[PDB]
Amino acid sequence: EVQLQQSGPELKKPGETVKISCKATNYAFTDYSMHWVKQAPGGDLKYVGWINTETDEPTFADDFKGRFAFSLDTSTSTAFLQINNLKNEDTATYFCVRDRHDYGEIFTYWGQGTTVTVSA
Amino acid sequence: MDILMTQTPLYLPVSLGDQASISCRSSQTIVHNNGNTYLEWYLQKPGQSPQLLIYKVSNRFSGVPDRFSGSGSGTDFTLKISRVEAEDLGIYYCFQGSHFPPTFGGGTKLEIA
Ligand SMILES: [Cl-]
Repeated sequence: EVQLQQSGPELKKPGETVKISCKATNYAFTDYSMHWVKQAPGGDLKYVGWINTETDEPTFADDFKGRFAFSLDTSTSTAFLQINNLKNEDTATYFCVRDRHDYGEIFTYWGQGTTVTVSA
Repeated sequence: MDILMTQTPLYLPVSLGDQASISCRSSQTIVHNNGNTYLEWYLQKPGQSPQLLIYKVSNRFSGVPDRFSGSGSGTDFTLKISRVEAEDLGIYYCFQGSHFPPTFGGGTKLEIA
């Protein structure tokens, strides 16, 4: 019974920073990479990237390297996604996801998602 | 965002008991260097996060009803639902994890009406 619990929704002003957490339970945090997906209004899903939980090294997909940053707290089995200099384009629901055999080939377990809304 | 995954149709208004079919076309072939085709279908029910239904093109995931089946060639894959039930409402997405970066289709909305 793998469980990925994310932090609550965030209502942020442009230019501010937001840090989303994803608490993993019932499996060794450092045995699987943590992936992050961005679900934009409308439902489109875009892969953000992944963090190697054993080495704490991040890998990002198309342009995400800019203002997004992955981090970990292995002692608390928690992964974090931080977005700096928030822009309107960041408005979306972000998901942390774990794969089947740590090959990033099959996304099996998903957190409930964290909606980030950038206002005026 | 490189391999484009296009789904057809974008909106699937249906009625209970009826069959349902969702097409997904990739802009390139999606066979992993290891010979496997990591084409999965996900269903995101209202108020829930996406959940895996089919992996490796046609393998049903645990607990997935037999009403769900998948097929597909090189750049064209299909998800079929023999009989649509109320619990099938939601958005369906195809996904390829064969080539980096993994990509998702834009989503097909299955609505009963
Ligand atoms: Cl995997």
